[PDB]
Amino acid sequence: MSSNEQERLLCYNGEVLVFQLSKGNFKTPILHVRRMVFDRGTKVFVQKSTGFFTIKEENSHLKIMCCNCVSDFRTGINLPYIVIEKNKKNNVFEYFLLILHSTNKFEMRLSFKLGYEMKDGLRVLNGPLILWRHVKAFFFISSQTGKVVSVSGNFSSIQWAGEIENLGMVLLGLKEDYAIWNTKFCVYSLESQEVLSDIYIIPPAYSSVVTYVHICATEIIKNQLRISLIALTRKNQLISFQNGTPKNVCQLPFGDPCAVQLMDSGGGNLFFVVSFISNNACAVWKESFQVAAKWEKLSLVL
Amino acid sequence: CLDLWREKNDRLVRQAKVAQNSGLTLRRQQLAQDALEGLRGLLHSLQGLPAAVPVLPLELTVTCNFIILRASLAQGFTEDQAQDIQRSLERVLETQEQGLRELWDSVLRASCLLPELLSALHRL
Amino acid sequence: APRVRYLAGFCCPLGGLAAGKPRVLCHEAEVFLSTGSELVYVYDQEGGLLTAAFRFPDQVWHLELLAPRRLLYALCARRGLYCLS
Repeated sequence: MSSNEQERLLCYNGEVLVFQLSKGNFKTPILHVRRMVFDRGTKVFVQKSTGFFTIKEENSHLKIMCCNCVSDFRTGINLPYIVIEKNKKNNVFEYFLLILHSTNKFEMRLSFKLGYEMKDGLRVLNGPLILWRHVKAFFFISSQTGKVVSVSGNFSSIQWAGEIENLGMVLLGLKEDYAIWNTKFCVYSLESQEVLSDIYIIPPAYSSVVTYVHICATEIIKNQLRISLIALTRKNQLISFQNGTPKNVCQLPFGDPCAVQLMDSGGGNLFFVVSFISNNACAVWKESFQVAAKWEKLSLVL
Repeated sequence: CLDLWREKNDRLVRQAKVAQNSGLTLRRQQLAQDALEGLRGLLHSLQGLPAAVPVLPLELTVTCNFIILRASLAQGFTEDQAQDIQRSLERVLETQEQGLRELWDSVLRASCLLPELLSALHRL
Repeated sequence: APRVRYLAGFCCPLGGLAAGKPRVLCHEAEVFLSTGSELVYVYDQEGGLLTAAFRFPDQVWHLELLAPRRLLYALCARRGLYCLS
């Protein structure tokens, strides 16, 4: 959760991480880390390390926006991050980005010093880059830059983002009828560069319903490219695509899905783990789109 | 895409007819209960799209084949078939709720506007 | 207890890493690594932390070591061979 006296979970290299705002009082709250490891004998999580990070500027309203594991652009090493909103109630919001190292020590990367309040369209990207959204004004700020760039192209949604081979950084999305080649969906090479593809993304019919996207593979035949992307929809469907060709549809039990991830788990036993807003989840097979598990109440999935 | 759906439909019909002519007690049911789930999947693939005037002549056809094959294997009817019919009619109306009677009335007025899919409506 | 230990995690593109080019060499305790990118890492086993990272231009394709000379031979793509102490 995102508040004072609230916490958030994460996962990193077979050991779970927990981040908590805890009021100092003797002083600003202190960001506390507890990394826990599964014991396997006692069937419980034992603490193996912890780490405190001190905050200055005795103002209230500390709020944990987002946490995951991304990378360092300098080293190309996967390390976990936290976003921390510092709200002094003066219509000013810092939004610190912090990175944790293997010494359980923190490192500021972005002070980020905004005036207005940040909302829904938050994403974090490989080189420690933040990508945020208000009224259809998409912005992003990178480490290595320190500067708030605006997205030149006028997008509605940014369904997927991340790095691709030979291109470096990418956003899917749209701008503003059963033909594969039409696609309605502009890729965009970040830093206000060329669209780079509008040839073999999902058809325009599907284009109205999809609410989340997750790419599984990207090959490069010529100046164009070929992506296999999973989507998921308002009508509770999981769809695969290959060169714009819809294959392997599944019909989810529950409603209004939010995200999809991939679990390898052995030789060919590949599962797509789907979460929803109803605090429940499914696991569908790969290689035969067929529901396999239907867990419920599910505060979090990892 | 429409060509792909059409070709899957035709492929499945042809598999069904092959089992109908050839096949023994086990192999018939094998090919048939393959084709039936294929037509389920294709219904779901077509039901994932909003309204689609150009699709309806394929959707009504697919649900007709699905009903016919379902009923012929079961050797009888059910109420799930009436729900399928109700769903396809709701779709035809969404292009342009209460009960099957008023549904049919409004659907047939909407077809007597002469969008030409009467070769599927009359089969329904 | 655990038959496997993850002591580091590196940046990778979609799908995964391209095979062949990444290299891994255990000297005595430390481990030298490349992922077919512009970096070479040293990891001091007994310490999950890295010792040092080396930026090569023009992504590395192959590594070799000499323990008596304490030398690391590295091959870049369109550039040549580097020999670091």
